Amino acid sequence: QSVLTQPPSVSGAPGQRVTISCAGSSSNIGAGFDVYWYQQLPGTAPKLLIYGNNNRPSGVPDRFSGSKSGTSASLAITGLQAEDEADYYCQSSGSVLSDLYVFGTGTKVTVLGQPKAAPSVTLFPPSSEELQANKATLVCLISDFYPGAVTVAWKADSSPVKAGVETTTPSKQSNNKYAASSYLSLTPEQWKSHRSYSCQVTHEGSTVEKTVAPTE
Amino acid sequence: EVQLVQSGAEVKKPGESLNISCKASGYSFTIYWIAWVRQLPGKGLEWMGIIYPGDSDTRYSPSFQGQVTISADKSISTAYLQWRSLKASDSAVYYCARGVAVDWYFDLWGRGTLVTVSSASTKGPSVFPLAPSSKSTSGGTAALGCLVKDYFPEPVTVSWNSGALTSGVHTFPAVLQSSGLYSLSSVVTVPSSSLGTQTYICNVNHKPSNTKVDKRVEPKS
Repeated sequence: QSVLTQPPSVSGAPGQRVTISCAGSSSNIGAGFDVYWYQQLPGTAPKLLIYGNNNRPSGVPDRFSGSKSGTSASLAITGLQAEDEADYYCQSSGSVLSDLYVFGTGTKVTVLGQPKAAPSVTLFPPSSEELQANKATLVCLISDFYPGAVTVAWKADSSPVKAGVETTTPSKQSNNKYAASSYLSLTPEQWKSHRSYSCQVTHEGSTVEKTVAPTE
Repeated sequence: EVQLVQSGAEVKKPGESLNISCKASGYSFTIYWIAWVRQLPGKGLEWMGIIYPGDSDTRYSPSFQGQVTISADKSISTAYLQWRSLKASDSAVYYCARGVAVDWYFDLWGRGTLVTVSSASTKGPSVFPLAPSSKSTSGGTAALGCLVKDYFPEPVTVSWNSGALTSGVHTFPAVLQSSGLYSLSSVVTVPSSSLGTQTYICNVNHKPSNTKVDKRVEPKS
């Protein structure tokens, strides 16, 4: 039933301090129950990081510290290091059975260990052969960007298109930059009736937009 | 050393039964509570229930009471999570975790078991060419590729020219569609001056469907 609300994402450069908030309620943190923190490195089992609001287990560096106030709690990481890039979960408890254990929504900490790299965007129209199979897929390929976070929006002529869009989560390439792809599924008739279709990629505040048209 | 070892990923259709497991080592199994915790795609963690392995005393969260059965086998230090009838909405990562005495937290976790519940059936891909384009590539080069559409399960393997062409190849991770099926693209960047003389074939293999495709990718002209 209850959840503790956390920011989906936090980033910082190596050496800086970052904080992760954890918003609870009058029935858990506000009622006097303790707060715990877990760290989950990618591919690994979650690990206890903080217990009893501000205690650290052995094996946890003093760079991590926890705090609680009113209905909220906070995890602070000083001297951010590459190894701290991970998902972090807060946890408490409440008074009802459903809330025996209450968990946070999780926060991905990104450690910005290399400079920003802008995405290259490649947009392919439906192939004639796919049109003959009564389908139409536009393919938007996004590569060589850092950090690994993008949003994609599609447009038909000049109006947004939400239906038929599937976009991957960014994944790391061999050069430690990131790649992602977005697909717009249309009927052959939709492809031919509109004048153009666009893939707009937003990365760190800047946008790259490519357009194709059936009349190419 | 204390460890909790969970069984591997599962793929099931709705209406099938399933049990997943968590083997404890390094401590006295019977005197610590074991919990099961669910993580739905894009969500946080949610506790499902806990069991005391010494006497198999079990407590369930009300949400999951009657949807799952938790049990334990002392002889082999293993706890189980069991569904009689799975649903698509049961697709999630399931964690085993060891509770602490008195305080309400966990000091030891398993790595998690991915359970995927889908009506998707084994299906081989349809492969379509992505005809070369020089619009977004560096000077003197062109990008061509193949679209590998609507297959299940992962993975497909893509090579180019029977593995003779490896430089400039970028096979993108697949996208999971709402239909339950996967699609991916593989693109290779080649010299523009080669498009008329060099043949480019993408070799797509999907072992689960025993499908093999060798698709020529030609200029549109």
